[PDB]
Amino acid sequence: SGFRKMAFPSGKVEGCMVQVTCGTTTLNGLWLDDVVYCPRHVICTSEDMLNPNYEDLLIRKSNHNFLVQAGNVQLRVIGHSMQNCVLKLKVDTANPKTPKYKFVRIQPGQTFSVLACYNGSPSGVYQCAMRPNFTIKGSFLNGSCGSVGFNIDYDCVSFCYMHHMELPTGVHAGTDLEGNFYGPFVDRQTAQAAGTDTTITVNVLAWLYAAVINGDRWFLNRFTTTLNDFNLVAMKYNYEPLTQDHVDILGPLSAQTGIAVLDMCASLKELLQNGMNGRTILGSALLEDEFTPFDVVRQC
Amino acid sequence: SGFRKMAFPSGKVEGCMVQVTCGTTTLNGLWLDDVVYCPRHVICTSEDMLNPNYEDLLIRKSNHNFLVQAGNVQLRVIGHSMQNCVLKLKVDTANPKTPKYKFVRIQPGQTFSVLACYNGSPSGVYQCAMRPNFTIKGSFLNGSCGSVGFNIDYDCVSFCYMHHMELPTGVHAGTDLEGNFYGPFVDRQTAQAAGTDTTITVNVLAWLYAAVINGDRWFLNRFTTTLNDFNLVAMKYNYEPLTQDHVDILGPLSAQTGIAVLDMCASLKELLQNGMNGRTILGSALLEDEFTPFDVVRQC
Repeated sequence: SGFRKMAFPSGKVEGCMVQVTCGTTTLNGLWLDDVVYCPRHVICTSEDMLNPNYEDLLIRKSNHNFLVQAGNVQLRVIGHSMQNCVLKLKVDTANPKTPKYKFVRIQPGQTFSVLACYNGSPSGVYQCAMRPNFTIKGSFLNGSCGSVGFNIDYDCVSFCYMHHMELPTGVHAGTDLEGNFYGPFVDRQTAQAAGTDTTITVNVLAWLYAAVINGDRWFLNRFTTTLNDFNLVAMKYNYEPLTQDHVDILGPLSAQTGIAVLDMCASLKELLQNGMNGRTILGSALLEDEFTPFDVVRQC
Repeated sequence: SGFRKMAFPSGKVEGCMVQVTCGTTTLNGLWLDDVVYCPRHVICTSEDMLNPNYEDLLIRKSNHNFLVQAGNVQLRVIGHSMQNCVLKLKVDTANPKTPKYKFVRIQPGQTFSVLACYNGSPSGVYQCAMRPNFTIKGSFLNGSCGSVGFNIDYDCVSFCYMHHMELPTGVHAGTDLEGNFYGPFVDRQTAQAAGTDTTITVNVLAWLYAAVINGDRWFLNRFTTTLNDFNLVAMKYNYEPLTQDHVDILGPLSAQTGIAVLDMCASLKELLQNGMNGRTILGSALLEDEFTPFDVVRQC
């Protein structure tokens, strides 16, 4: 038993991490088949970042201006193109370590594993959730841009996130692997507002289910509530609204734990209205929301 | 920036995870060169676990009683031996994916990454700390025994933990890779007392340094204290004592943050005596102790 924030094993993505250098700027890229994907602002100097015109800047770049290194081995760039906010570098060799993969755009509230990298070599891995305001609370120093996020289904890596920037507020922003940013953000150094970071309610409920399964039960009450009554209280406390879809998703936890979802919803209300009073659930003094119901089920 | 609980990339250990079956019992083993390491209680039935005599039980086992599978490929067992609480299975092929490795016994308070596995296939990875009472608070379902813990230094995997059991209290226990258990525990199904789980003080201080570096500063006071005066308060709150060794280790964080260790010690006193009052540090309502000062430095 036990319950841990767990990332997917990173070996399959590790074999895709390379170093991309363009001028004085080095970030990471994703080498899948014969294409390297990296943040387009690899072509930016620090002063370009204030207001870059990527098409004008990219015209000044040639294939030979792009140094791509996979470990110590140098790939020959034979094409370059801009997919929205991502550069696609055609290289001369297909990655023999290309895993089976797909590119996916995940929804707010979904979780993924990040392989944080520097100079194309993997440094660490951790599990993160896509905030409702389309930011992530990651750990990214200079040079980590282009590190990717992914989920794994059996033998397939689903790439869902590539990192591009830290907003002046300290939160992190990026794109899917076709380069469309999550949220209204762009790869330019300007003040950029992140939304109210509301709480992912469905994830909180799943974690309570995880807690009940792991024997933390003190927060169970015998109350119930309705879905609309609960959601009225949820908004005041900056929680995302709960939908029937979410109730549907929690069914297996509802069925496995013998605790009806609306009973579980009622317990959360009491935690919201009364705080935890310094008690803990699964070793945390806060309601945890970076576990999806799938995360809980997989681990359980 | 940002600060996350981060595990080491798991790819190098992933390539070592195999399935070991003995009778009706299946756990994981570590295939390094031509030796597979696994928990010796793979040879136990459920009823043996109550009071196993491993030498008498192992005499009844032959090399052919041990099925070892690396993915779909079957290894030929050509020798078996018991290193304390670990079985060493000599197999007929050296793992071509054996990374550079060493076996190390870590100290209480040190952290490591766990690659949780089932049927020899990696499931997830998370960062854990060795509790002062030589347990870990992991996430281990049935079949995860033999999953290993490790740190990485450049290209070398330091194996420090192999999982053997969950104590009736829900915490987890295991061995170094020569099979000597951490703590007074044995691989038998009996009530086994874990110690008072005291808090790893040096780790708490490092995380505060991580917090100050990441801009969480509200907990800084302008007080100082002495080392003995601080430790008097620490014991009452079930914190491990702070040594000069630990002060020495925190030097770089003290030097990087401009906050003297004893000033940082004084701040912790105030958090201990006053609680956090519902405020947060690095998004946590509790003092976090599963980051060593090295963990902080690496990430920073």
